[PDB]
Amino acid sequence: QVQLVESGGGLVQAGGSLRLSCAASGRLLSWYDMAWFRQAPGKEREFVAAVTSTGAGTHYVDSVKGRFTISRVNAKNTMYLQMNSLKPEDTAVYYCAAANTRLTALSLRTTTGSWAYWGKGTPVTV
Amino acid sequence: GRGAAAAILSLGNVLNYLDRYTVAGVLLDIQQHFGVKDRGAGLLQSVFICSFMVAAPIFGYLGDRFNRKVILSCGIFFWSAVTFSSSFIPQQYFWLLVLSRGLVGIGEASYSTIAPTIIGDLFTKNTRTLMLSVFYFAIPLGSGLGYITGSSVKQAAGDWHWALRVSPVLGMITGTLILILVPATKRGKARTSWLRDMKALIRNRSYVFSSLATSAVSFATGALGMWIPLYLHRAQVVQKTAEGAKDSLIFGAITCFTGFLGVVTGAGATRWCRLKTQRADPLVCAVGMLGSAIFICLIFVAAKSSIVGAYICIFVGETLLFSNWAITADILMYVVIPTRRATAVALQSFTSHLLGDAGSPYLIGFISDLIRQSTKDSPLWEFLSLGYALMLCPFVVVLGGMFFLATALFFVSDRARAEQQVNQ
Repeated sequence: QVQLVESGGGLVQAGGSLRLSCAASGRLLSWYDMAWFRQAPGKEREFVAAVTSTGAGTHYVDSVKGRFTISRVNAKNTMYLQMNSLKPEDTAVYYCAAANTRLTALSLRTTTGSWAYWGKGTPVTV
Repeated sequence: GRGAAAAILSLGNVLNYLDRYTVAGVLLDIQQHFGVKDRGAGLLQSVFICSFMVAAPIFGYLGDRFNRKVILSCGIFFWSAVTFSSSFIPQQYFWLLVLSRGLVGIGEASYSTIAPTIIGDLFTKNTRTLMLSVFYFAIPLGSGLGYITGSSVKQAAGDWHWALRVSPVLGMITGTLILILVPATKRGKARTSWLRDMKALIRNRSYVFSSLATSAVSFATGALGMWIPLYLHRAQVVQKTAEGAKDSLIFGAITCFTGFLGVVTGAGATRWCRLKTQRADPLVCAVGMLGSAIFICLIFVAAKSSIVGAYICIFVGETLLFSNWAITADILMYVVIPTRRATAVALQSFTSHLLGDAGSPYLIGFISDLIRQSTKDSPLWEFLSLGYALMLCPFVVVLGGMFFLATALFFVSDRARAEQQVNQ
């Protein structure tokens, strides 16, 4: 019974700084590993970043390292993702996803099938 | 084709836990038959548990080398035969009964460390979880049936020996089934790995406190389940009303019903408390510990008044104490990474048996003897001494509660450490 709300998405200047926020209100967020996916118009859902329950384990994509920083505040049940130096390929529809916490290698669970919870998804244009 | 095997294994586990506690329900008679002090009564259970914990890792390793069905069938027959032979020991020879209890412990350890692997191999789904729940729900039912069988057989045959005869025969009818209807499932450096796992788990904080808490729980459960029927019989003796098979019958029925109710209530409380904080699993357990303690001491103040008040306290304390069984496994699996989970489970079981159930009955008997030797000999003094000795149980319960509280304090930090190590 967890529902995710995305915010902070929209048309931005090329190479500008942006922040994306995912809010969970249905149940306590300290029990879920979260992630962000991007659906491209000409492609399918693609993995972007993921964070575990506490926030001590984060996983990215090799093409996004050093540019995006993902964090979370479990007190307010809000996950944030700061994106800087936006490349034109970053234009896509971002979906926040949550899954029940599991002690598995976060680098291994990028299959868009493990995440049983999804959000509306906001579009971002570079 | 596999459900029959699961049913037979569940019945075998029922028989296992019925035979394990059959001694307790007739323990008083044994102490009367051999004419020994309470130290020997404690020694029976202590030696049983010590042999169990010594033999458990060996059988756990051995179950991956040869045919599991063969080992299981051999162990069931071995322990059944040992129990049947012990049922004819002469009165003068007491230590032979203790040796038989040790052999029974080895045999039961084989079954307990083998059967769950077979059940896990048979099914791979939520049906596997359902089968495991059915198998592990046989523990309180088996203990209650063991108490009831011992008491009723002593009542009906007028001799305690027949109790030690009832369980093995069924095991024979069980054993053949294991060799016949149980299918053979073809499913599937160590020292250094174990040493590294132990070195890593020592540095872990919440795991150690959880192990101490479950050791305290095992201590309380073993001591109480061993000495409560004898204490109630002594109280009835000192009571003005003159009487104790019915006492053991009531205790066994309450044990089974409270085990079921407590497991269900603990699971439900964990489910309902997970929605408020992430530290729900330890804290709830801590509450249960406190919930037991305030009630356990209650019986030691209410035993001299009436039996009904004692049984009410037994019911409530059993429920609140048994509430922790389901939650302890989740507490363990939440912190330790899957690479070291098997070693963590083995070491936690070893430590819980060692620091807990291994010495609890013998320690209680030793305390009772020390208190009794310095005081006048009388049945009232026997009952009071046993009560004062069992008074050490709620103290350990409260210590375990504090350990659970510490586990709750370090829960999030250890979870973060575990996730960081997994992702590193």
